[PDB]
Amino acid sequence: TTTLAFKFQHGVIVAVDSRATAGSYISSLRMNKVIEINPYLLGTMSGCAADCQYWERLLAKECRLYYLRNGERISVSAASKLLSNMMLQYRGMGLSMGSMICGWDKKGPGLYYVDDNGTRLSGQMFSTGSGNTYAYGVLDSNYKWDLSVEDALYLGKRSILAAAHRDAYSGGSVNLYHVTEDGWIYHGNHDVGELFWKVKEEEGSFNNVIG
Amino acid sequence: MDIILGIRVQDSVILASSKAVTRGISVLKDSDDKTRQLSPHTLMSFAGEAGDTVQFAEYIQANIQLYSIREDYELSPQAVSSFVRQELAKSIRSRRPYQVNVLIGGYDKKKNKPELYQIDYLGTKVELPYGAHGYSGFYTFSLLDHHYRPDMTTEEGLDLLKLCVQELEKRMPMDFKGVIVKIVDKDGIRQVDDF
Amino acid sequence: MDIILGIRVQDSVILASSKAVTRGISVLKDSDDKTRQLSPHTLMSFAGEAGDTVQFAEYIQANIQLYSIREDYELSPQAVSSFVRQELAKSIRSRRPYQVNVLIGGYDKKKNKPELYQIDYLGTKVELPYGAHGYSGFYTFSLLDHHYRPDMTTEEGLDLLKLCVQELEKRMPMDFKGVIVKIVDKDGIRQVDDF
Amino acid sequence: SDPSSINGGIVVAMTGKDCVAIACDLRLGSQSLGVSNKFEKIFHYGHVFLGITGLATDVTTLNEMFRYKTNLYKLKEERAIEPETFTQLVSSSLYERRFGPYFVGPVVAGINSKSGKPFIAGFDLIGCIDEAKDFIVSGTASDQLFGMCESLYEPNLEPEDLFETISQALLNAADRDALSGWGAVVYIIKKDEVVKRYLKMRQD
Amino acid sequence: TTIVGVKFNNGVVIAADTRSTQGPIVADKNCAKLHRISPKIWCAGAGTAADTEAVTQLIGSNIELHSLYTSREPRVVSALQMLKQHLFKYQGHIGAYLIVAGVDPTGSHLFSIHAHGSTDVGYYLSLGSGSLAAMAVLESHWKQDLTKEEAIKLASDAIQAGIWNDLGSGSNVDVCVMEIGKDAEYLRNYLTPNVREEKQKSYKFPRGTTAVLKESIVNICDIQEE
Amino acid sequence: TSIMAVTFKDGVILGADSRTTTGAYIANRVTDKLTRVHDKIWCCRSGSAADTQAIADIVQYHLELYTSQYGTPSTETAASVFKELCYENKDNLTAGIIVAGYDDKNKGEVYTIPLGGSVHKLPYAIAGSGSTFIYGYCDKNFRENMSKEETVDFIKHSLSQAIKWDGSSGGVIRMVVLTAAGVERLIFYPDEYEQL
Amino acid sequence: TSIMAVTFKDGVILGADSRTTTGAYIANRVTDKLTRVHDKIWCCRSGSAADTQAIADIVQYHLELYTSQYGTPSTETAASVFKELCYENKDNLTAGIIVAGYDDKNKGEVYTIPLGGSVHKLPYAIAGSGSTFIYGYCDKNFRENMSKEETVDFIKHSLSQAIKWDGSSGGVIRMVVLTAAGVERLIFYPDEYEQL
Amino acid sequence: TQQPIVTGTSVISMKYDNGVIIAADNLGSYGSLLRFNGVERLIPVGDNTVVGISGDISDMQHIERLLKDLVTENAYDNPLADAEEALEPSYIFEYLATVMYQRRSKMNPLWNAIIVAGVQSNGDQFLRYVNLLGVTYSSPTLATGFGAHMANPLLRKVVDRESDIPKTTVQVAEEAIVNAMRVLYYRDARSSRNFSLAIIDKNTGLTFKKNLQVENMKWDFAKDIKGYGTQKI
Amino acid sequence: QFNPYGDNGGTILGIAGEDFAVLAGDTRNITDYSINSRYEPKVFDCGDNIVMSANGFAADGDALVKRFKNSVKWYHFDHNDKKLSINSAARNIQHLLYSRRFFPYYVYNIIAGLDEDGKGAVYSFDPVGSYQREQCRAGGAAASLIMPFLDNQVNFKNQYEPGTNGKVKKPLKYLSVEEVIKLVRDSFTSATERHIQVGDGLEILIVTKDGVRKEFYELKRD
Ligand SMILES: *[C@@](C)(CO)[C@](*)(O)[C@H](Cc1ccccc1)NC(=O)[C@H](Cc1c[nH]c2ccccc12)NC(=O)[C@@H](C)NC(=O)CN1CCOCC1
Ligand SMILES: *[C@@](C)(CO)[C@](*)(O)[C@H](Cc1ccccc1)NC(=O)[C@H](Cc1c[nH]c2ccccc12)NC(=O)[C@@H](C)NC(=O)CN1CCOCC1
Ligand SMILES: [Mg+2]
Ligand SMILES: [Mg+2]
Ligand SMILES: [Mg+2]
Ligand SMILES: [Mg+2]
Repeated sequence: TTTLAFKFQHGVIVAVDSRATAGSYISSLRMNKVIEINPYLLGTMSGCAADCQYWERLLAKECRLYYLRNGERISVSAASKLLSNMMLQYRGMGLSMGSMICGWDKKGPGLYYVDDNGTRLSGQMFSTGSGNTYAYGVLDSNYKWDLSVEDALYLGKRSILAAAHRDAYSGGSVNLYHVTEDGWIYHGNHDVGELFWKVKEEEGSFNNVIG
Repeated sequence: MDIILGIRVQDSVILASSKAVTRGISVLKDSDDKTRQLSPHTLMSFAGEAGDTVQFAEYIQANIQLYSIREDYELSPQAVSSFVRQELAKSIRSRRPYQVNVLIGGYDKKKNKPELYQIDYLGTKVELPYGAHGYSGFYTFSLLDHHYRPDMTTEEGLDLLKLCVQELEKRMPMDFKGVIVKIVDKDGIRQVDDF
Repeated sequence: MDIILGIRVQDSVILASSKAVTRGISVLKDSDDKTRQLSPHTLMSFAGEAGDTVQFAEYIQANIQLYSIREDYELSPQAVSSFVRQELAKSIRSRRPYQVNVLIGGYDKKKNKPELYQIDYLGTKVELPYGAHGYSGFYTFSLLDHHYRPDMTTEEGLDLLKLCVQELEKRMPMDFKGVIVKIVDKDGIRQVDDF
Repeated sequence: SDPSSINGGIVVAMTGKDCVAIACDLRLGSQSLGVSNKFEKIFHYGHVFLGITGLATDVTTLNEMFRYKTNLYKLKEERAIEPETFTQLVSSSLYERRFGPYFVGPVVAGINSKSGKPFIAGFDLIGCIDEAKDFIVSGTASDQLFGMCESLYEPNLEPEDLFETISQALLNAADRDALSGWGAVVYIIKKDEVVKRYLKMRQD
Repeated sequence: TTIVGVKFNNGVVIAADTRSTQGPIVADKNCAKLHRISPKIWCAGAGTAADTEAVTQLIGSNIELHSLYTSREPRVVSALQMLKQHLFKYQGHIGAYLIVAGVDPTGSHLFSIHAHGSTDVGYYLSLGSGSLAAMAVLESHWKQDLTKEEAIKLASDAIQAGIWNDLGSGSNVDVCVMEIGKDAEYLRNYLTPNVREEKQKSYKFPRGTTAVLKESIVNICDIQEE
Repeated sequence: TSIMAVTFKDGVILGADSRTTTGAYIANRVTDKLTRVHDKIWCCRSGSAADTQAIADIVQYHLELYTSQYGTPSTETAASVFKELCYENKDNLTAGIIVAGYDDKNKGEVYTIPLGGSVHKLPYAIAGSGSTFIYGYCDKNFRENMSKEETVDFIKHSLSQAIKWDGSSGGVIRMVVLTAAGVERLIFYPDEYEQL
Repeated sequence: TSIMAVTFKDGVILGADSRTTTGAYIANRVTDKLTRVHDKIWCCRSGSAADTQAIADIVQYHLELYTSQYGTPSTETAASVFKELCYENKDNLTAGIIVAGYDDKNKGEVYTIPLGGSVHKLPYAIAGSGSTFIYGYCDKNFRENMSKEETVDFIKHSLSQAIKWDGSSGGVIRMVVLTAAGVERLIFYPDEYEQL
Repeated sequence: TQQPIVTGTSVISMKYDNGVIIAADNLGSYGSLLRFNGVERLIPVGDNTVVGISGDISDMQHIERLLKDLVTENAYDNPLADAEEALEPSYIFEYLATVMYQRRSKMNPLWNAIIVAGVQSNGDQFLRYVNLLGVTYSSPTLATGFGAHMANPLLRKVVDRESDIPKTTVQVAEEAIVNAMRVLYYRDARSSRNFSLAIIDKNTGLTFKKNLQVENMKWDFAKDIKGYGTQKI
Repeated sequence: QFNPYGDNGGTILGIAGEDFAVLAGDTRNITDYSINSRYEPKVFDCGDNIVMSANGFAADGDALVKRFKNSVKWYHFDHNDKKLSINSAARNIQHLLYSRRFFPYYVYNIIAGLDEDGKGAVYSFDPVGSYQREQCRAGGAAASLIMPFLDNQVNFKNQYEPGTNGKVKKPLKYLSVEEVIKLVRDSFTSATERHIQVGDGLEILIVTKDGVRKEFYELKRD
């Protein structure tokens, strides 16, 4: 997989691919790697699909219970920490999970990276999965805080495309999300096959590829 | 994580800790603060296996903060360092030991003295004028052995620390993305924002 | 050694290669030139196991220089790259293979075209507009895929190359001590002394 | 680690009515990394076509080797080599490296210039011949190709129909293999004309 | 694979299935496992498919040269001895397991040979993954003083047992009969009990279905005159 | 495998079972483990069939060439050739051979050549996986200068027990009698020896 | 080790050698491998000495407690207790035990309990490293309803051969006779049994 | 986790028109040593079920005791223990299958392969297999170990599919089983001549045959076989 | 050393129609190169208009199905005979699989039925519990043979409209139950030819609002 997420002036962008593999065999062409924990919280998935789905859906249970007890939405910081503590219980037991908890709370937009080791990091921009290096290349050179919602959505979309192209274990389609203070907003499923040719023509990029 | 340095001067303790966090072949973060304030005049930096470091540090932080509230009194750096050592010595014979190395920099308000303690994951404690963990000492201790005096000012301590980081940046194969420097003195803990 | 990059623009080929040489935990040198001129209009950069790299490069250099003298004629970059590939393909099934990866940048004076060849230690040859070895491509190919045009000037090629090195310097855990950049065009081979 | 799956790639060949077809993807990689989208795996020696999958250095090496041997054959015999004969030469050449083999999956395709009979054949890395009437597959998506060919194929197809069948077998097999794709080429071969078509496919 | 050899009154018969595999996948549905060493000496091989062919062609080549040198028809014991000495030299690294049978001026012969170089004599033999399924039939129905027609039946029944009950065996039955004072008759696809049924649908596509970028004529002809 | 060779008044007798196994599968139930290297010099083979066949073939070649030059070889000479092969190639072989032959001068002689390639001349010898179960029986029942009929019974009874307890042994009992009279092959089927 | 138990007309006899080895060193040349778990229920031990002693001690405890509550236990009952220990702790044990006892109702009985912890009732049983060499001899010479003197000779001759061929066996031959008359211990020294 | 010590080889079985047949030899092997020659590996449960077991004998004896205890337990507070609420083959099998799968899930398996053969209350034939892994399957013919490789092919020639069962008589089925046992004696090095055979018929009930021997064996042709290739004498 | 896992082969296939769904699987059961049974059912009616098949290690497959059938029974007891919807069954199965995260059920599971809007539904699982709803899915030994064929003949992948030359795709027209069964039969016939663990028989379970229907077809026995 390839996932990314970054904070900016108008909230946070979240973009993921949709490929699933079992060795060199592509098991799925379209798998959802985002979880809608609540209208203001998202979680990305990378690593063991089973581990990602189970523990993030368990996080949602625990985040939902927080709202009922306190009559108030959980913070992104607190949600990320609950998840990291779960990972710390099964320390060295072989879990494989890499996720970014993205949302908007009182402190503004929030983004935390969490993995199976228990690592929990706050940051402006993150990318996980086999194709994260390719995505970082596009992100680092084109990222600004002063980005427009339109340009930011494109950047995350274009960054996944770069990874889907080069990384054999990333591809299928792109799922886009935009988190605002009124909640997250889905910006569709985009087939890489069609998107690649479109970007190539409009942008002029991927000159080496013939089409 | 990798590099954590410590130096005890005349009236303060200075801790320098790298900013890099790596996962796979990618540097995920270049501004990570590898330290926790245990009490107003005691700072602990840490380095070791991923996840274990922060969990251990926060666990120690919680225990010292609990003690502070219970007694309405700040434990001496020496007392804190002994508590930390015991937890690590207890840990090493556990089913799954915590692989964390720490430096504890504190200013003892009773004795009016800065104090630096170096503790490794086995529970090996030593009080030192300057210390480090892992490979950091291999590059830096020769400079410290040469330049260090016990009557150094905080400014002179920072200059000698810059020289240690410059040597690390030259001779290490590892890019640790610079260091966050923090000073511990009679007035408490503060961060040097320009280094 | 580690990072070697290559890019073929309109009228030239640009090769960038890291300056670091490491032995144990110490960086012995930060100005190492990981390249050999095979002929006036053909340059080969290299990266791989210690010692094997220079021995192989110089062995290739000697063979091409011998050919040049014998025929009073410069072999085409394509011919040189094929010779190099065969030597590596021969090597991989030897008792002790040479663990060397190379980029061959040359300007073909007959066709008036720059040419870049990427060959790994197995003898896997590919002609490319831009190339790299090891982990270098993981960070840089996304930038090159985006920004590269075939009608780029040498200056634009250097600017895109700077952007690739900046990305490497940001996201690699490895300090490779910058790069030596060399340009191969119709007038021969020259080094960019300020980069 | 496995040499037969480092670089990736696929080849497929099919017989039709007085025609044959052979196709391949264009990808060359270093495991997960895609390196080239122009690495063609089909070569020809006169009117005999050879597709090779597997380790790219051995693919390149073997092409150069069979070019060498077929050029000498032609000088001595004063005629181009035929598919049946070339098949035996490939088998011989591979088995002579029995205990240090080329990590390849070759595929021969062509039409005998005398009898006019369409011919295809496949080999394992050490030379065992599979002379099939219907189709031959090779590569990292060989399982995928077997499934497509076995269901889509029917005998005695016309050139322009055979093209569609082999193209769809390749494309859809490649789209279920991470190590195959990045473009594709199809050769349509008749007794005295050969057409080569580059296909449009997803570049991920 | 499944292979068998059966002796009878005035000769010997061998038979084999026609399936070759790459693991659980079937590479060839109509493979030919009956190999010719000389006109009246045929062997059938199991194990590494290239090894069974190469070793058969090599010994067959040397047998032909020997036959020319001695002005005599080749003997099965010669092929046997040449094979086992070759296989023994390579210490089982040439994974050829063969049933060798034939007729010569001495009479009719039936031998088995393993990859390490051991040989055996028998009136009925079986090798390959389906050897146990085949041998069960042979032990059930074999008798002394078999006729030619009884032996072909027994041999093909033994192969069928392998085809139906062994996953490593399938498709068709090949046979070769070697009778004394006669030409050997090779019966390719003697039985064909595994024909694929008609498909429910035709998957022939409309012309223009596949997207194309470039077209070009390939020059296969040599350089032209004028 | 169960093999033995026994000297007696008029000469020597070799005996063996007929089972060859590949694990638990019986690849051949009618094996002939009694092999002739010369007119009246035979051997019993145990261990790797490939190795023992290759050796016995080479030995047969050496003794055929010996005979052409120097006349009929001794049983001791045959055992020496076996030994020289088994000893010098001990790292690459797994062969346990019993040599048995008849001269008019030396009469019946038996030599055993175990794994390492040592040689041991004996009145009688036993070998193979099934031999372990009859060390006690054979030691108690063996006599020197037995008659032919007594010796056949001794081998029959002995191999009967070896077959009974050893799964790697079985089938028919083959025997080869070596005397001045000539060479007599014998065979004994399960229905005969099982009821002993 | 060479151990055996044999039923006969008047009861049952246990027999064993007296050698205990640590590799090739004989740690004890006068071992008593015939152990009593009840008045007229004895066992022969093979395998790990630590394991077999620990087991037999526990069994002796169970049968002593059985007797206090329910009266004299059967030989079958004793074998069942042995089995239950050998079977349930088979992963952590290396014990091959032969059980033998006399009742007035059931007379002489013999049970053998090999490594896995299975039970097998037999007319006679043999076990230990040396047993392998006398399977053939014992099968040929064993009869049912032998006299005491015939049975003593059978065991003596049998273990004589086991000792002769097995290096792990040797020393003296101990025997224990179990009849209505009582319990008789016997011993036979090398100078007696070696010349058989 | 263990390793099998004393073992029993093939168990073979098949369905016929009115019931089922099952057979297994009387040998208890100790590696290559043919140690025990009087071992019964077919164990009847009531008058409607026979359980045939191969593999580790110590584990067989344990299962034999579980079944004996199962009959005892079923009779408790059960007036219809010898009638409507008697043990069925399907009950006995599912119990064993449950035990086998549980033991493999604790990484401490019963090292056996089991075939439960019987006739149900409604006259339906029951024949199902289970092993140390807890794997279960049913077929017109079933066999364990070597029987799977050599017996099934012969038995499947009589009953190739479900529709062949009503066409197969008890004389034909028994003849096929007895022939299979002969073939196994020829070719299985861990087998014996002596065996037991059980027939469970819906009309004539349970017939248990002991001390059967393999007969009509072909060995005469061995006299003619000489050498391993070139030897004539 | 004891290996608690085994491979019983087999192959399964689920296709979701507009108002129906099918779950098919071969009836062959094997170990190594031997056939255990030519007819051993693998696809089961689990109640509530849901069909299920756990392909791979048969012992784990039988145990999982047995537990889910039990889960359906207890869902009725605990929630007033409410019908277990296909989406709810899928989530329940995830938790059954993950309960053995550290000693997994070695099976590829597929269920099929109708969603709450009456439309066809197929859910696919990995051995440790990741699941997703799909239109088409082949699982087991010959999964890699069949899936590409279904991408082509069900979702019309790489198929365009003649004359346009790659500009306009083939429109995604829905498939009837008769058309789907043809694709299923051809898929298994093709898999039988090239895969040694597939053959003997094919059993298809079809699910509509009217209930669950069965269809059986012979396959090659070699
Ligand atoms: C890249 C594709 C890495 O290969 C992604 O990280 C991707 C992440 C992901 C997360 C949620 C849903 C889907 C995908 N990971 C995988 O696809 C993952 C890679 C993989 C395989 N074995 C692994 C072991 C350890 C770490 C990663 C591993 N694949 C899977 O987890 C496989 C086993 N799961 C599936 O293919 C899920 N199937 C469910 C039923 O439908 C077909 C797919
Ligand atoms: C049965 C089908 C057993 O599988 C037959 O014995 C069959 C014999 C045969 C003879 C002539 C033509 C065709 C078939 N054997 C095979 O088909 C055989 C299976 C095989 C593969 N590797 C083996 C090693 C040892 C024993 C059997 C082996 N096929 C082949 O050998 C062909 C397909 N070659 C390969 O698969 C090459 N492999 C070599 C090592 O690297 C992987 C590929
Ligand atoms: Mg990709
Ligand atoms: Mg320390
Ligand atoms: Mg002794
Ligand atoms: Mg078959």
